[PDB]
Amino acid sequence: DLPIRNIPGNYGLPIVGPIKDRWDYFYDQGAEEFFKSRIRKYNSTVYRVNMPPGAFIAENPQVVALLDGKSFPVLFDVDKVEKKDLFTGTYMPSTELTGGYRILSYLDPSEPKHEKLKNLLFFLLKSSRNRIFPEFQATYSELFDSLEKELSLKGKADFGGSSDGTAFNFLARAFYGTNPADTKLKADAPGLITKWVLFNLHPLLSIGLPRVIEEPLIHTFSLPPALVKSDYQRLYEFFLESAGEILVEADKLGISREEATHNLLFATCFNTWGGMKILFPNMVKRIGRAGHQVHNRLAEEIRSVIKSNGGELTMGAIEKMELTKSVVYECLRFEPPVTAQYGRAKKDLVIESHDAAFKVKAGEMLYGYQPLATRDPKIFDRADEFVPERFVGEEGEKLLRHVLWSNGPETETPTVGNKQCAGKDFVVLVARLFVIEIFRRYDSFDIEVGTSPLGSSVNFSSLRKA
Ligand code: HEM
Ligand SMILES: CC/C=C\C[C@H](O)/C=C/C=C\CCCCCCCC(=O)O
Ligand SMILES: CCCCCCCC
Repeated sequence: DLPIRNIPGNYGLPIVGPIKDRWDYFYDQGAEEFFKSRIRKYNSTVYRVNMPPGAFIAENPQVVALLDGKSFPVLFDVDKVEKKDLFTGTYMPSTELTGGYRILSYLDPSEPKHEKLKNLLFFLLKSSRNRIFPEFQATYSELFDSLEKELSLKGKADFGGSSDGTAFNFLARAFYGTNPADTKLKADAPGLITKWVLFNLHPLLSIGLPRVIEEPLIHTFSLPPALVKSDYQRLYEFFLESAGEILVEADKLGISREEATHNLLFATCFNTWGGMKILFPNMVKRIGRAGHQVHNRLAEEIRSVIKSNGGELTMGAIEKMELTKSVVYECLRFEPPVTAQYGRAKKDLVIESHDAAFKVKAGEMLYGYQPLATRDPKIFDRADEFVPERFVGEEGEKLLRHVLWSNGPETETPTVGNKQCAGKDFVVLVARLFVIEIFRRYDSFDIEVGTSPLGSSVNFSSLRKA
């Protein structure tokens, strides 16, 4: 059996310990090296560390970090960890940002509204099923048209600053049968959502500014919710007016129209659009780096399969696209779009890692940095390599139990009883549709890459048409 080890690490002095750790995290090391350097110092993938934001935003920055794929899954076990008000970590954004409600993402499964609200989203997703393919194909076709246009003008085409509009338009049309162009939102939604998301997440992000500016401006106190209330109201009225069919189901589930609307707004703008804002540019980055031979192989598979399917893209056709499925899973393994999962121990726990076990007391905040679980070399071979074909075949597919992007194993299903992403199957579907739309159109592409507060900044520098 595993030896019991004392959890190494410490929190430094009051005030200055957490500040120095925050500087390492944001500025002097960056998140990955912040965690890896301490794995090396402590010779442990489980240790005590301060997490941002601390300061006057979070009451208590002290966590136990789980940084391997054996210990990490404790964070999924709702009998071991409480998942209340910790969606964003050791602080929670003001409910003033969300209509006065504690939104689904912050609710522990022990709360009755968790079941009701998650069921509402499951319905939203199921009811959209026959709109997803045609609306994705129409909206993303327009995006690539615009990218070709921009490339012809500038010699490069900024992906993110067009793809954010495309994502919102797609979601509005697929979920609500509503084109934002036909509404008072016009083309404003991305800007509105970006500002509102910033008011929620600024304690966790760097914008690029020098630390002397950023630290007092976004890392010490919460930005005032009052400043984004009118923008939020524009979004709220769009959802109230557009989500009629879904609101009928909300009524049947016993959810108030107001609560349902705030939750639909959040699920659409924050969970879905925000998650896509991170995922899609990251996918372009990793697939771009994979090189033209991989591009050509994806193009060959995708086009051949669609031809075999009489030109009709369907769920069943996608199941034949083995390399495509595997590439999407590898993007999610290599670069989890959301790196930070938290859980508060409900009771005393014994947490097993690879070489030792650790005891934590009820009330301790557990934290996992997902990339270190999903690139754990004791679980995955070639762990730090992007391997397009990793999940192809019976043996490859077994490894999906260790892909954790959704806050649970990829082999598991989100339920009203767990805190796994309500949109798990939707995300994997639209990520596949994204790769499919790229390679039905292009043989290969080249990219330029930069940093972004969320995800990656990506430009196309070449789009080689079929
Ligand atoms: C690429 C896009 C997405 C990404 C990267 C993503 C990622 C995640 C992650 C990591 C969590 C766990 C949060 C935690 O730490 O507790 C989560 C939860 C959640 N996500 Fe997703 N998500 C995406 C899309 C969606 C979609 C399409 C929906 C629509 C239903 C959705 C709804 C939710 C909800 C409601 C939760 C909380 C679940 C609960 O309370 O049981 N997300 N998501
Ligand atoms: C813009 C919101 C990003 C994703 C939405 C998704 O449904 C899950 C969110 C999960 C937790 C909320 C905090 C997101 C921080 C994302 C950037 C920092 C990190 O990757 O840890
Ligand atoms: C980076 C913080 C800026 C806050 C924006 C306020 C807009 C009125």
